Parts: sequence; structure tokens; C-alpha cells
Amino acid sequence: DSNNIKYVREDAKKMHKLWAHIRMAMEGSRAIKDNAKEFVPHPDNTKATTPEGVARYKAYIERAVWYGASANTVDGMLGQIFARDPVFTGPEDKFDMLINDVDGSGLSIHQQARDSAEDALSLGRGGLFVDYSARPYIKFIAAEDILNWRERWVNGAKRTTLLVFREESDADDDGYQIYKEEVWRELRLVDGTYWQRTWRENDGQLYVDDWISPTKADGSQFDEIPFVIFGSKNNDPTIDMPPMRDLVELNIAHFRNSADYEEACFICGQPTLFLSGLTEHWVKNVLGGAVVIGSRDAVPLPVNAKPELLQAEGNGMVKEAMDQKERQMVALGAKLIDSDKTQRTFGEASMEAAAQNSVLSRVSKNVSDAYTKALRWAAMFLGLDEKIEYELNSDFDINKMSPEELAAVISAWQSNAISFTEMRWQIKKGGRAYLEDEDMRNESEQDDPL
Amino acid sequence: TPEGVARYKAYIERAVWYGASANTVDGMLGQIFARDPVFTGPEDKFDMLIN
Amino acid sequence: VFNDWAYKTMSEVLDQQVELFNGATRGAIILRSAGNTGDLSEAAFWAKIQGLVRPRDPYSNADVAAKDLRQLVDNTIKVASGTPPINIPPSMLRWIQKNPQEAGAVIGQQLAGDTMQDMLNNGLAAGKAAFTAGGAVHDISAAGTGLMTQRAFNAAQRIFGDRSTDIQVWVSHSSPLFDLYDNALANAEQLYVFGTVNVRADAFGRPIIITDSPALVSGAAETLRHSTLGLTTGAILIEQNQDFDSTVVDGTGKQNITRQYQAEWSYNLGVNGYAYDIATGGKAPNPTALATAANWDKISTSIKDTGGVVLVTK
Amino acid sequence: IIITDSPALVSGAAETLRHSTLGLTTGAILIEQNQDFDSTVVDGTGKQNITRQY
Repeated sequence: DSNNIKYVREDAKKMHKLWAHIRMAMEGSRAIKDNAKEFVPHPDNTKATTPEGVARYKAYIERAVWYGASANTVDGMLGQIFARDPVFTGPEDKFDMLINDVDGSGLSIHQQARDSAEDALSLGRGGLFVDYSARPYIKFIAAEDILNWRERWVNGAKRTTLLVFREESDADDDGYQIYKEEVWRELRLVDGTYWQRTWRENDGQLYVDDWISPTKADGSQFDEIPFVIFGSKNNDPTIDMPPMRDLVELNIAHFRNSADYEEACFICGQPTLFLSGLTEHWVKNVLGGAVVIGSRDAVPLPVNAKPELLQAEGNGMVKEAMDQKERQMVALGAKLIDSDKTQRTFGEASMEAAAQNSVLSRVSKNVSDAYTKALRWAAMFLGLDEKIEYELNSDFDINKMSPEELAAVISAWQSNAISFTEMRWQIKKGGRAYLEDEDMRNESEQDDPL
Repeated sequence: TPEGVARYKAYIERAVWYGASANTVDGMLGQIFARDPVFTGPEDKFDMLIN
Repeated sequence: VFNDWAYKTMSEVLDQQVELFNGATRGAIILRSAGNTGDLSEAAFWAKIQGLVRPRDPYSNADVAAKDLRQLVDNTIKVASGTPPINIPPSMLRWIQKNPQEAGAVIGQQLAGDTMQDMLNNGLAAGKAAFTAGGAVHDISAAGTGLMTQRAFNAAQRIFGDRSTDIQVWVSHSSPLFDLYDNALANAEQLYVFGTVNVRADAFGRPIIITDSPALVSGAAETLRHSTLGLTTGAILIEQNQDFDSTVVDGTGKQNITRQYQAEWSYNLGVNGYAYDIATGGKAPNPTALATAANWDKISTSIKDTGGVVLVTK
Repeated sequence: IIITDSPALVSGAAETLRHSTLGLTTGAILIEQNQDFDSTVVDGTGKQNITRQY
């Protein structure tokens, strides 16, 4: 009943290369230049084999410039998505244990949500896991740590029966050294019940825990595995296409064209004298293997001698191709990079804002749904209320909220069109209030003469 | 010729895929699925289908 | 009605059926996953005392025969498999045919298939060799054509004795199955009807599982012999140790940058009631070292406790 | 068993007619109709009556 652990599903095998390339792009210039062989082909292989060719390749790659717009693309998208903070719907006094320190490390649920959203926006995969300790912890499983899942149909229902993921840990001896523990977690769903097996894997050994089925506060065990996999497209175990693939490909093409451009700049950038129509007699008589080119000094030339200060000219077609790449990346990513030259008409951009925020809207909902489901499972563990919600900031392109908008929202609160908490969340999101609602209330019933 | 197929790979590996269709369907779906669809009718009875 | 494919699904993955593990063969072949240190893993259990019950004479007890108790030792040998370094070629099949770069994925698929195949084949070969060393083999090559539909299995039952119930599967090559099909399809003794000519079991409730492993076939032309060996509850144990490693390494010095893929893993073999003689064998045995008899000691006192029996048919 | 009186499965006559039967698997034989159908009707004059062809 326990077989073939530490086996990775072959769809993930097809996707590891893309994931690794995307992680390299996120790392920056150093990762790309470390593996320039994969991205930048050698211009001449016959020289490349020879030792005089490999040094040329190194010098070729060092001069190259990595744009690294993909990292900014991801950082900017995480920017508007997490403006202010996500809203939590439900009791707060009995849910502080998950909000303040979601995994027991003192790390707030907001920071783990930020990490998960960045992970699911860069390479479009991630996982959440909740397990009882007494307090449940909402774990976070990276895209590469999830490595096996199953989907069979029991009573005609899409069910995730098997799911295995890997976790890394360092055992603590009395020394100061660092060791690694590749603890795996086996999740199974037999006859509509949830069971899980852990593999101790003691430092220097491999040991396995016995079977056990976590149960809720009242009992009844479970009917679905408390592991949700969120992606750019949706929340299904199936692999989703990473949103950064095309931008990374464009960035790599721009990088290799930048390598070509920088080599050309190093070679032919400097102007060259090009003394033509010259004779060795004239050289050894007057020049003497040395030419003075300053303004104060002149040089003589024989009859029918033409000096041509020749150099590579600007607007090289390689640079034109690089400009095409920059424009093409601008066309794809919303705000990977900015442009001071261009001017945008206001109101026309509002039409296309919804389409430009398509990925942002999806990622937000996919993460919001995943975290809401994880919190509901945690409540089931603790026997709290089930009607709770953790909904991210689906509003993007945020900014200080206008005085006219301020009067509008105040008037809407005077009428019965916006709830008090909705108006508070509005005025907070607009950068006009910072205190919590209860503090504002308890100071509002105070009879200040002013 | 084998040098011909080597030339073809040199020609292809240098190419650039614009990928405008993926961004197109992304924007199209985004425009359609802004906010969320509205459900008409009882909800406490249909919650098992919505959830 | 499925013919249209995805890309590169046509890449051949395996031709021999290897779905012969755990519940597939009624628990005959156990494929667990547990780590174990060293090249050997042995477990010791008490031996069965031979002269426990003796005749006694109360009239004159006279002298008393001395007795003593021993401790048999089982075994589980560890084998190490691997993969030859695989070149990762540039896509040069591009006259008109296409050529991808998913070498890692293709190697992963083929490697999973062949890993399953290799453990299954090594387990079958070790089981056959061990049972032959234990004497639980019935050679049927001279009687008639060489294989009978059902009367041959009775010989194996007679070998295994009073515990005949403990056998509930018959791993076999495809040729013996087709011979059963042909003889059944020509019922010289009328016990089949057209609706029952496709029986897979052996008329004793034991299903016959079919695979074309080279371990169950040998020889050619008139020397061709097929082994159809039956199992017991968990007779052959295969324990993979979770030590898979793989690298991709480039090379410098040749006309092209030579890319490589190399993998390594290990697993453990154990046949019920049998111990691998490491002294006559070796620390890390070859697949042909496992198939060699006299390297397999018979630990269990009785053949019944030892799990399995081999039937040899041409 | 699919019955077909196709002349591709008889190949002979008298005492040397050799019927051939095929055991096929899923997607064994693939036929694609390339939808490049072209049909022309051409007519001629200069006779007592108009002549057409297809």
C-alpha cells in the first residue's frame, strides 16, 4: 500500500525545464550568465572547441547585458495585487493564531499569501497544506516540492485520492552544523476518508511513521484531502502554463542580441584613423611608427593620400532588433518597464485596463479561493465557524482617493448604500485612514467639543 | 544534406515566437471574467453546487 | 477508438507487460519502498526443532537423548542498477521530419518504464533460480508435445503438497498461454464450450498472469524452454531503497559540447525462505549472478514454507 | 468479424484463390480524405446537339 515514493509525475518532468529557466530569469543576470551555453549559442563551434575559442566565448558573455525585465514584471504584478492588505471576513479574536503566525514561525498569513501569489504568478504553481499539531498550521508547498498526485472517480466525483510532496528540514544536534532531512508526506483518500503517512528519515537513516487519519473537532474524519493546488489558470492538480514563459523567451532573445551589440560596440565603436595611400618609405621617414593626432600638431601625407576616420555608425540594425524586442515585451507585460517619452490618453486606457489586469484578476481569485479553503479546513480542525472568507485586493492601479470620491463615499454611507465597514475599507485603501474600525468607533462615541 | 539540417536548426533556434495569441485569450477571458457571475435563485439550497 | 495522439507519445516506452506487482498478482510480488543500510539485510528467526516429540518408555526410561535449539537466518540482498550515459543530441532529424529538445522528458518516461521492467525481470529470474536450487521444479519436456492445458499444473500441486491452497497465481510467458488456448480450443476431452474457451485461470481458482520477461524463456529452436512458475502470498519481495540520483553533465574537448544523462538507483531482493549466499555470490550481484543457482540457500526446513514452485514446459 | 467482399482480400481463382483475413488493432489503418474535390462540367458545340462531359 506504500510504493514508489519519491517519484515525480511525468508532467512535472516535462515542466521542470521551463520552471528552471524561469527561476534563472528571476534570479537575475548572474544565473543567466552562469549557464550562457543553454541560452546563447556559440557563434563559431569550430573555434569553440579550441582553447582560443572558449576564452572568446567568456569575453563574449561578460560584455553581454541581462535586461532582467521578467523579475520586474513579477515584482510589479505583485505590487498592485498586494496594495494595502487583503481583507479577512469572519471572527478575528479566535483567528489570531492563523493571522499573526500562520506556520508557527512568527510569519503572518499576509506574507505567506504574498509568497504564494508571487510563486503562482512567476511559474504558475503552488500548494497549501493544513495539518493538526493544539493548533493547525497552513503550510506552503513550492511548485517543485509537489511531485505526485492522483485523480480517480469515486461515486462519479472528481477526487484527489493520492498526493505526495517533499519537505526539507535540518536536524538540530548540539553542534552548529547544517544537515538536510528530505521528509516526504504521503496523503491518501481511501473509501472517502483522509489518511496520511509521514516518513521520519532520521539524519543518516530512512524511517517511516505508521498510518493515521486526522479528524475534525467533532469527528467524522474527512472526505477530501486538505491540500489545495493553486495555479495561474485555476485550482486543479493539472499543470498550468506559467505566465512568464513568453516574457522570459523575449528577454533571452534580447540578451543574445545585446551580446552581439556589445561585441560590435567594443570592436568597431572607437573611430579608426585608416591612413590610406601610404607607403612604408613615408612611414619610416616621417611617421616613425608613431602618429600625433592632437589639435596643436598636424601630420603630413604624400600625394594622393586620403585619411578616413571610419567607425561603426549609429542606429545599427542589431540595435533596431533590440528595440523591437523591448517594444514587444512592453506590448506583453503591463508594467515590466516604463517609458518617459510616450504619452497616454486618459479614459481610453480605462477601456483596456480590465484586459491588462486579466492575469492579476485570475491569480487574485485563485489565491483567494485557495486560502479561503485552507482557512475553512483549519476551522473544521478547530471546530470554528465555516462562513469565513480571505479575499485579496482584487482592485489594482491603486492611488490616493480623491476629495470628490471622499465626499461620494461619505454620502453613500449616510444613505443605506454602503455599509460602515465597506466605507472604512474604502477610506483605508485610499490612504486616508489607518486606525482599525473599532478604535475609530470607540473614539467616535467620545463627546469631543471640537 | 546533413549540413542543411544543421543550417535549419541554426535558422530556427535563432527565431523569436511573439506569442500574441496567448496574451489575447488572456485579456479576452479577463474582460469576460471580471468580478464574478451573478447567480439567480435560492443559494442555501444550491450551495453544494456553487462551492 | 483512440488513434489521434499528442506530441511524441509515439515514443516507444515498453513492449513487455510489467503490471505484475502487489494487488495485480494477488499479492504474489511485493513492491515496497523502504531504506536499508549496507549491501545485505538479514533477519534471524528460531528454527523448528526436529525431534520435539519422541516415544517414551515409562517402564524403563534408561538414557535421555540430548536436544538443542538453533536460529535460522534469512536474507535480503541489495542490487544496484543504473543507466549508461545518454548523449543529448541537437535536433538534426529535420530534413522534412521534426525533431524536439525534450530529451530529459523522453528519457524520464523510458527510464520509468525500464526501471519497472528491470526490477520485475530480476525478481522473476531470482525466483526461478532460487526455486530450482530448492528442488521445487517440475520438468515437462518429454511428455507429449510438452505442455498440457491443465494436467501439467497438477504436477506442481503434487510438488507443493498438502499446502496446495497457498499457490494462487501462475506467472507465465505468452507462448504457454497460447498453447493452453490452442489445446482448450481443441478439446479432445469435452470439458469446454465455445463460451468458456477463453479461461485465464487454471480450473483451481488461480489466475494466470502473462508477461514476456526474458527470465522466463531460454534457448532457441528445439532447445526452447519456458518457465511458468507459481507463487504464494508475498513470495518474492522487491524493496526499492529510495536513493535515486541523476545528473546532466556537459563535456569539453570534442567537436560538439557532449551532453550526458546518467542515473543510479538500488533495490533489494528477497525470496521467501531463501537466502542469497553472499560468500559464493558477491557484494553487488549481476542479473546473471542472481539467476545462478547454488547462490540461493534453502533456509526454511520444509518446501511448503518456501514460497513458489517452477514449472518447465517447452 | 467484419465481412467485406473487397477484391483486395481474394487474390486468385480456381484452386489457387487465397483469401486473406486481417487482424487489426485500434487505429491500425488510417484514411484521410484531403477534401480537394474538383468536378468540372465541359460542353462542346459545332454538333447537331450539345455534348457535355463530367
